[PDB]
Amino acid sequence: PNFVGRDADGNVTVDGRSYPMAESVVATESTIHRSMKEMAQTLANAYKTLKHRDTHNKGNSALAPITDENPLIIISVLKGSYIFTADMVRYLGDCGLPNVVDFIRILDNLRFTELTGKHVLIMEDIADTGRTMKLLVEKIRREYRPASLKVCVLVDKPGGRVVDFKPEFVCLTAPTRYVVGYGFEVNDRYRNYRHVFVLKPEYAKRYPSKL
Amino acid sequence: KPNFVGRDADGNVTVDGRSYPMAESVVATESTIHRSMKEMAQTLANAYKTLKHRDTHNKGNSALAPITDENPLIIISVLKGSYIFTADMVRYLGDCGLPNVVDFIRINLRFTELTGKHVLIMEDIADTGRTMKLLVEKIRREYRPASLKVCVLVDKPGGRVVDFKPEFVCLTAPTRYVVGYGFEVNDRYRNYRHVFVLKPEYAKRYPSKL
Ligand SMILES: Nc1nc2c(ncn2C[C@@H](COCCP(=O)(O)O)OCCP(=O)(O)O)c(=O)[nH]1
Ligand SMILES: Nc1nc2c(ncn2C[C@@H](COCCP(=O)(O)O)OCCP(=O)(O)O)c(=O)[nH]1
Ligand SMILES: [Mg+2]
Repeated sequence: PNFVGRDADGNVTVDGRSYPMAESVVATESTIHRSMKEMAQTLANAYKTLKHRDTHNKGNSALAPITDENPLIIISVLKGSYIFTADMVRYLGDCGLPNVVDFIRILDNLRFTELTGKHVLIMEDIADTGRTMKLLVEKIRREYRPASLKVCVLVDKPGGRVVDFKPEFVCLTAPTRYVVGYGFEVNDRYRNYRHVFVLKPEYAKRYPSKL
Repeated sequence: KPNFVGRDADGNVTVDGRSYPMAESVVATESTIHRSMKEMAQTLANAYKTLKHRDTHNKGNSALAPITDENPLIIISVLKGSYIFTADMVRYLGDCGLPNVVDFIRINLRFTELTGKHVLIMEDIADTGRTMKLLVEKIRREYRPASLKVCVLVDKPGGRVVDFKPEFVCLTAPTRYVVGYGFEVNDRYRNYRHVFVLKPEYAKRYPSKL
């Protein structure tokens, strides 16, 4: 239960802390985690009874269920999705969905090599124009041809989509503005904030120097 | 708040009613781990609050600059196991008001302006110490930072056979193989909210390749 207000200077405050960069709040921490917990229940319901090719015992030719021996493959997209993935896989643990996480950069390579015929779920933190995920779903499809490939996003910005891509799973929806907080950044700043805000346009270019 | 630890009808470890058949014992529950990290967030905040390092945000200011949103503390997390530890930790550092940024290394960085900066490595385990001794020596050589300290989630000082000691330690464990909360056996059990001693029978349970 977070309390959103304004300080004496007119800056947005969440639970008494001032966020001078924020214009408004998109979702407080309680809203974000309430969404991810229901999302984990949704994913678990969508994947628990499924079957895919057994990479555990290479000698078995029948298709195996999703267990700790043949878990769900989760591809987290660096950089901003690591906080989202961290909370998410623990929620999937609560719903008892066995899973494994490998990371990719948008480019640093995957290290998993047994994706063919496997159920695969990519976890990105935002879809805006839809380009980044359209290229990623096409690349993974042709390099590995999994059994299923689906996208779960923390934040969908539908109003700014240019290509035609939809995430199968969406935690939050956001307005067509630049957001920061909880993985979203401005030159890596505000990534560790526990809520998602709309950034003041005056702050969009405040840290131009390269890290 | 505190997690309840017991045993089920078959002697398996239970935490809050959920059974963990691969576990031998519980090193630390989620609440113990989070109380520790929250106290480390205070400790790190007191250590870096008043420091100063090179001003890269305004390269025309030859004077040193405090740790701000313009020149934050550089934090290097190592992948993969330490990403969950890092995710919780940076948020705790947010509550303690310590401005920081995180880039990841695996054993490739993308940050390059580390010289004259305060840098802190986030790792989940220090046992023999070889992996961390190699990293600090290589970063001091290729970056010449102002300071370079190490914060680890679990320290196993009975296992060290090489000269290295982390300046910041959340938990101290015996010389045993742990799984849970970042720690794994062939990428399993990473997402469990607690840290368990692994049964030696489960050590070679998933030999196949991912
Ligand atoms: N911080 C922030 N970044 C945004 C946003 N929208 C797009 N981006 C850029 C981008 C966010 O990823 C860059 C941040 P990174 O994870 O640290 O590399 O989203 C891709 C949009 P696409 O699906 O049209 O390809 C936003 O609202 N806030
Ligand atoms: N799961 C698990 N792995 C352990 C453990 N100890 C060392 N390792 C291996 C290792 C960490 O494993 C790396 C695997 P990743 O983090 O998933 O990429 O730690 C080396 C410590 P040292 O070089 O200072 O001696 C342990 O207790 N549990
Ligand atoms: Mg490790």
